[PDB]
Amino acid sequence: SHSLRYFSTAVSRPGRGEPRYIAVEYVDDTQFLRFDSDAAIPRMEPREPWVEQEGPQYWEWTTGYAKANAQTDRVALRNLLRRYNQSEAGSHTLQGMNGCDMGPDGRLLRGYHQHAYDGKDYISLNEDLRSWTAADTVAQITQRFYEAEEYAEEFRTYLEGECLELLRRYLENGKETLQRADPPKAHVAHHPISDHEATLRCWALGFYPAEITLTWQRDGEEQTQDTELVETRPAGDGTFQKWAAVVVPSGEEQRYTCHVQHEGLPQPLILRWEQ
Amino acid sequence: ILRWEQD
Amino acid sequence: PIQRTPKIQVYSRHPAENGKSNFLNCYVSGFHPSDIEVDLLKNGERIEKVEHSDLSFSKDWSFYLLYYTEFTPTEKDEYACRVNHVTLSQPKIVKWDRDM
Repeated sequence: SHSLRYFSTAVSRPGRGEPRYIAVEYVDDTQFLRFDSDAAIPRMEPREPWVEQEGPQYWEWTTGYAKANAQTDRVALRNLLRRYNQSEAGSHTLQGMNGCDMGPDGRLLRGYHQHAYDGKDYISLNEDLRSWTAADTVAQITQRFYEAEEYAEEFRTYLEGECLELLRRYLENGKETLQRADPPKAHVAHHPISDHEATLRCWALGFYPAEITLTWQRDGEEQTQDTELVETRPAGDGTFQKWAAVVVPSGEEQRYTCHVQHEGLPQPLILRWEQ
Repeated sequence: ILRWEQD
Repeated sequence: PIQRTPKIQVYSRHPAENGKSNFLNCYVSGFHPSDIEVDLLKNGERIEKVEHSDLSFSKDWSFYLLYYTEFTPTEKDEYACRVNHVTLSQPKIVKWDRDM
């Protein structure tokens, strides 16, 4: 039903100074927190109004684990560089993600603890949350460290106990922003590409959250391979945009229907190009 | 405070 | 290291109407690594006041960023986004297409 996420990116800059650490936190598709080690005042900062009300202990706590993770990933970047036998002249990336998915009953649907090195999967917590998957031989060093610390059990307790409690806190404080579902505003645009062909583009605007499904059908049969999609994009006001397009023969436009699925709609919508 | 560990 | 080319979208927050204030967005997504240069161009010149979102990434670990500035569109004014990334042999300019 809802999700709480922590994202971190550690990027080394050989010769240009120490690695940069950028961390952000999301409730679903809304980013309420950020941390940047390059700021003059590297503290955790509110990105949304409803989290600005938190007291001083919250900001010392959030800035606390942001700085600690920044330190952790800086040491990890130099350790990974050695274990992979890589040159110190090159730049490398360490990404990580953790958080919980909470169901409508308030319980844990899924936990996540995972890292990626140079954009490739490195190590991840499995679904049972008692075990790890190491991507390569080097990652087995981290796995054995995790097992010696019994770290899966420690983080499972956070996922079950506090992660859900933090998410409930945010969903209450951010109730107006977080608990909304804005349905899409949908329409079909017609763009002739030639004398015998035209583009039918199905637009979806102003919808939240970002998850949506736009499909094209011809006489009821979905055109999976012939449909062009764009990455769902933020409008900047807290909503999202997407479109799906298909190239159709001129004069056959009426055989085609767009289908819009979004959780903000009472049910799926069907659209035709209206001439 | 405290948060994940990466070794 | 793996490399992913940025996907670029140049669009307005609201349907564009000449004379009505709006926001111009350049959305850059699906790229690795994170270092990227994004500028908003007005008639070929860099726009001085431009803000961007905080660095985040998707399920496949590829980064995405939103660069945006407040503007009022007109008939004669052309807007574009200039993106430079390690995967690009030359900086890529994407014109803002108003019919969309």
